[PDB]
Amino acid sequence: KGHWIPVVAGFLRKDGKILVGQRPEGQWEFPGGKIENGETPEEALARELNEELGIEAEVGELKLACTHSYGDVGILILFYEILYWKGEPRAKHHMMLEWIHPEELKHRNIPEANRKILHKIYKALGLEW
Amino acid sequence: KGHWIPVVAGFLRKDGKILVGQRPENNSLAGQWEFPGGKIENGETPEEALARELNEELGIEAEVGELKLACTHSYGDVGILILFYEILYWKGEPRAKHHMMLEWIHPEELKHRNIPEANRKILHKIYKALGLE
Ligand SMILES: [Cl-]
Ligand SMILES: [Ho]
Ligand SMILES: [Ho]
Repeated sequence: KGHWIPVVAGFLRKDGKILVGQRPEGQWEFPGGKIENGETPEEALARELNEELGIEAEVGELKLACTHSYGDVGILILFYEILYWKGEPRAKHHMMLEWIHPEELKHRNIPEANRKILHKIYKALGLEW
Repeated sequence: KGHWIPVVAGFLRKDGKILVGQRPENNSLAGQWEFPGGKIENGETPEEALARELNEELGIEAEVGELKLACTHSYGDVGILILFYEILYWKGEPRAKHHMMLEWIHPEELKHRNIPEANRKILHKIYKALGLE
């Protein structure tokens, strides 16, 4: 077997908080989405943040990559830091957007793929857990 | 959409130089120089894939350090996603188990080497991740 879906996700950081979106009916995920053939990962992410949030984001440092399996398919998530953007994030894809202290992730319903690597996420934000 | 193939590659350094390997004689990229690494297998993390690949290609036991860069290649309807990791620490000295030949080069000389067409197009990003230019 050998099937894979590459995904980009943004860590939008502001005032010590991180932006998280509630999946449509709800788990809380980092905004972003799938990489389309022909796009760089940074292009994909700028596009998805524009599509989901309506912002024009500067894609910053590549922080982390993780793999997870959904049985028949492999998922590869690339996590990029976003420190600068134009526009305000609006919930045009998610039922709810929320700024949270990274600490809250420990007690929010996030995808099990994100929960299993939460230690890596905090390290990737330069935080201790 | 098409299909995606995730790939890992490692930056190993020697007194400023960087390790490249020349693809073997009946290879799809026979004669061309690349960073060591290979495909991620199902179930494994990119770091697990890279440590395995480095042992199988170089005969070394390496620790996988910081993720430095991710790049995409398109070959028609197939996409390649390459993750480049810094490799600071390993046991042993790389030997040509897979490649025709190994060489430690000055990273700035990468552009003058016979490198894969796809690798050339991402060279500016590789320089930036290596701390050059
Ligand atoms: Cl997510
Ligand atoms: Ho999207
Ligand atoms: Ho390999």
